[PDB]
Amino acid sequence: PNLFVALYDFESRTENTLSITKGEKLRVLNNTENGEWCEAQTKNGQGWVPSNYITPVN
Repeated sequence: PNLFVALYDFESRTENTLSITKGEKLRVLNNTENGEWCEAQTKNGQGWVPSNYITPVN
């Protein structure tokens, strides 16, 4: 899968993270070696989010 949707709201102010809202669509482009964080892209930009806060649309 390449297209995902946010499962839960996630908000962070740190650099490189991306804020996402439940139901918001996102494309995943990369992840950490530990798999706990995913690099997501939305209409708001690109940044890192918790990998267990998203789920495939497919």
